[PDB]
Amino acid sequence: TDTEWSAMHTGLGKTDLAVLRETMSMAEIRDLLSSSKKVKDEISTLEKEIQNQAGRNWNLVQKKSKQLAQYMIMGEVGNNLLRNAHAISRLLGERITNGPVADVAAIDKLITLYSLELMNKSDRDLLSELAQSEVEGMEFSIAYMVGQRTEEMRKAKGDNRTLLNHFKGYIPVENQQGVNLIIADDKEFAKLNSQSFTRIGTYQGSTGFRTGSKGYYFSPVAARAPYSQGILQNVRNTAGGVDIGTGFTLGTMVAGRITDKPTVERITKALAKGERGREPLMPIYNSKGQVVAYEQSVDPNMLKHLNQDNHFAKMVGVWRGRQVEEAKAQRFNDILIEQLHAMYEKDIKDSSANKSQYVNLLGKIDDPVLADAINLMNIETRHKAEELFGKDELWVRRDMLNDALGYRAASIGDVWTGNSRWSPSTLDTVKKMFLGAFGNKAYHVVMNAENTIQNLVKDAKTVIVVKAVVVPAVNFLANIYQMIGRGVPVKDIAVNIPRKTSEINQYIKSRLRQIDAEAELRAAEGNPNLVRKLKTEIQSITDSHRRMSIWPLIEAGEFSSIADAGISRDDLLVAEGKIHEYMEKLANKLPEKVRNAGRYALIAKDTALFQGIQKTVEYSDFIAKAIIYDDLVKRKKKSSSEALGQVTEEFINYDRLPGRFRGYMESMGLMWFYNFKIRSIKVAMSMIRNNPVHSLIATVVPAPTMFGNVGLPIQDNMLTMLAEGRLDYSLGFGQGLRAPTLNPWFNLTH
Amino acid sequence: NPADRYYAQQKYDTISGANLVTSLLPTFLGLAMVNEELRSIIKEMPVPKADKKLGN
Repeated sequence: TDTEWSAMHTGLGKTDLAVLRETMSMAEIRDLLSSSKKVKDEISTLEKEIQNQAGRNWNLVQKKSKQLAQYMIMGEVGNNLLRNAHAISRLLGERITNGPVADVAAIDKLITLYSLELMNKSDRDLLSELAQSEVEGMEFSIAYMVGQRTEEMRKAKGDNRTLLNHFKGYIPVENQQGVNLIIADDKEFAKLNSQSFTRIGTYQGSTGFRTGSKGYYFSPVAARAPYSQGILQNVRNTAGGVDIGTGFTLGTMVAGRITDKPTVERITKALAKGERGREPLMPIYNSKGQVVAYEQSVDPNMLKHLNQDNHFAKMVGVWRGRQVEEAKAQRFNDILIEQLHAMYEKDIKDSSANKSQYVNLLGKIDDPVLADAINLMNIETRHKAEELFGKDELWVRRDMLNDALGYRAASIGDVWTGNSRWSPSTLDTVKKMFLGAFGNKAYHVVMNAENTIQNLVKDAKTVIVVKAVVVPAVNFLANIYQMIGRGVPVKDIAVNIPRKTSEINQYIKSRLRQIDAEAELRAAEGNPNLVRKLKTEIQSITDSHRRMSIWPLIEAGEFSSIADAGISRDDLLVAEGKIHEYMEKLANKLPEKVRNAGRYALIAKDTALFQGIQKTVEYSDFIAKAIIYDDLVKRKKKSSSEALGQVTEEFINYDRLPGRFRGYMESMGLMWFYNFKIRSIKVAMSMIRNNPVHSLIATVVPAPTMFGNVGLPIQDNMLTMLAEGRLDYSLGFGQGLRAPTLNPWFNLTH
Repeated sequence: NPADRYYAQQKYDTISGANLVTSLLPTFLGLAMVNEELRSIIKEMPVPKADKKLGN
């Protein structure tokens, strides 16, 4: 029954019963569950042995072991929580020591026995019957949990930092499809005026850290953007529910993190006197017994609102399905290392003077922030690098490495804390670029920095216009952020967008005079006086296109793929910079019933507004191609044929991908979300071939839009919240300024 | 487990109207015709003597 599966999840899984296999046989394990007298008999003799070894420190060991057992079952977090038997033996944070107080193996067997007695009496009865009538079935399930633990333990012992912070007795648990629980500040959430969130509680926190008023917010079942929930989506390998190398927790949800050195030492001496509050702080311990970070816990009561599922058979399949996937991501990095070694070997062999353009990554690094990230690199990749290059050797090209670290010139904050954002100078540059390219009216509504979009529309027709301008605005901004992260300086884009916009606008107006000139030429069959003027007119304006800086793109045909397909009188507005007024003209051609429908209108694919948006989207990609082509030739020193080859491998044709959704459903914004996703796959694939260093750095050095989740509550970006059709946001302040991740391997598989 | 009792107390408050702090009657009546857990509890309640003639 459904109860037996849930009971087995807490029994075999959450109690870390795989530990007993080290010393007790399978037959002896089953007798423990079927008799409550044996459980109290084993604890009686175990405490006597540990008391002798611990000696004067037996009281502290017993107190910590019981507290950890309470968390393993009821989820309650105490004060100065130690998450495993390795940290309990050293008694971190209580008494200094030069080694383990008692045997780790004996302590581990004691903790799992303490938590076994904490299970409900009704639940323990179910396991007793299964262990006596289902001997064959129960033994296989126990043996399956041994394999899961050994694989998880094989990765934990590699680094000493992750060995002291991993969680004992970890098993995945899945939430309900649709629900979403977040923790956010009360003052900031008030101005959002979201109608899909309700307050179910308040965050008391703790006396160690003082902060503003927070609270819990819950959203009932609905439809969310794809890949935004349901799977872990982390980009770094995990062992025991924590990140490998750093020890930060990722398998569960936390309300925040504190990593600043001056702030950490202020918390440590404040907690010496005492701690009070419903949600204490979990400390992260170093390799020498110091404290390097603090984390804010979550009340276990609020986790009941999520209606989590704890089916034992299903969770094991999810567990093994994630270890296999994480093993492939490590192997991909290993293969990428071999390619980097081959490149270094040939250059040195060709000439001994080529060693002056290589930088040793594992050597001495002068930059302190970069050096710290290298130290916390996964130990599995370090061994592979030392196998080929040699001990403490990793040589990469200097110029290619500099393109991987261009983000930090415009980004501030720490990704691990969860407050990474663009510098204030960068926003003032991007904001002025959007005003020039788009209309002044569109910038005022879409890019308002004080009010959301939904608070500025007070008509049924205006919603149709506003819901259309967003689609090209998001695409325009998503390309700017993507090129900045790939190494393009922010100064090049600022001084080139106004220049390239004028060239495109001039070409459209110049083309209009010569497209109809063919009709004049056909009608000029007669005296050469009209022919002479017509002959000179076409040739005079043709040479104007020859001197254009965008001429090579025009010759290739990509820049003129849709220019010569068709031209409209009202299409001049999109070239001038009147995008907002352009959408109004196409919206007035809709039927009166559809126009007055407000947000319930179902825009058909045959209307003028549907095709008008497609032209604007493809016009925005025209500017992106010009900037990409210029960079690959001016500052990269590549041939003209080389740059054109790369441009054609990063863009797709939108006419081959129509919508394939249900009828009677509003899916105008969801269709464009999938089209943008496909283009991101093509970009990621070309990054691996043309920049091996950036692929390896992206999964080592932390960077904005380079790492996945960090255990904090899920935060959406422009792409995620566009597909849901919501309107309670703005692309100028707070939420909506974040771009999706740029990890090459992550985008390929997720 | 303290969380088991906390959730049940949460459901009792909404039915009693403490959580929702009038349009409260339509919400309760609408909920009584959809929820499969509240209906099971209600069907065991004794019928008032004035409605014994209806037999429902």
